[PDB]
Amino acid sequence: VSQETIKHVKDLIAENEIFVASKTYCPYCHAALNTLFEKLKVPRSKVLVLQLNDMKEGADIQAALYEINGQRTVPNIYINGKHIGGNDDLQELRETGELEELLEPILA
Repeated sequence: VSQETIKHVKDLIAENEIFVASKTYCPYCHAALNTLFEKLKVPRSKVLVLQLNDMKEGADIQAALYEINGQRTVPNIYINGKHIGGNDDLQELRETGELEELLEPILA
């Protein structure tokens, strides 16, 4: 994947408090998004959700994410530029108290 596509994905991560790369048919994507929006009440305005299967650039974005953080699958979640990972990683951060701390400045 090109360095310019990698830069673009880094720009999206920098431009959005929460960034999620998703696909519309993916159950773990739905779990993660529902956790953010429904359970944790994160406003939609704080989050960029890319449904890669609905984007011509989706495969390139996924390839860029692999180059950036080594992760292969969606969902792929960032919060304030920190790579969180997938749904299991999000749920772990709930249990450690780290997610509440990461979200506090976003929600305040």
